[PDB]
Amino acid sequence: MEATLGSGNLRQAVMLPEGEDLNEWIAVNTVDFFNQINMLYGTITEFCTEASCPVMSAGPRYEYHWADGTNIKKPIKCSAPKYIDYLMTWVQDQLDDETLFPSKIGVPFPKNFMSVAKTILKRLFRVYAHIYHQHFDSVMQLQEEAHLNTSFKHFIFFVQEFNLIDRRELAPLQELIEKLGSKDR
Ligand SMILES: [Zn+2]
Repeated sequence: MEATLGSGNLRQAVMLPEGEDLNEWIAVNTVDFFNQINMLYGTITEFCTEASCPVMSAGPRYEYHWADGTNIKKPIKCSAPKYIDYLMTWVQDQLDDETLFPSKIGVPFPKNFMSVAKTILKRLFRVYAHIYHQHFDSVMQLQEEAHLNTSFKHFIFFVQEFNLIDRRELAPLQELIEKLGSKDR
């Protein structure tokens, strides 16, 4: 596919820089994908409504109901816009949590960091899946497909590099994922 005009080599971009800490690298990248997705979803919010998306899905057979096991335990079957708002607000709350993503160098990453990072990442994946399945038309109208595709490719190379999401969670975009990159024959 076509990459954005300003993108670089994504396979190299996701590798852990020599001398850098793994937890910190995942933290920096996770913050970045949250921003990339926030940016992309923002461009199509007027096309993702209560009426266009009465439920959160990535194709009919993959429906998502929101729950975070703390504030909301009983899964909520809401519209995509509300589901994504719940989701992104939840991810942002984790990112702003000083005990999870330490703002001070004298504070180590918590023991459950990786687990929290993986949970964030698997959830962010769902926004890409909904966008591709329900709004690729609006993406094409804005002529921003390169941005969505490059961001998604970057995201997938990153999670594959560190095995951060299990294959099964990626089901709705597995075909696309298998097409990413290329066999050198
Ligand atoms: Zn939608």
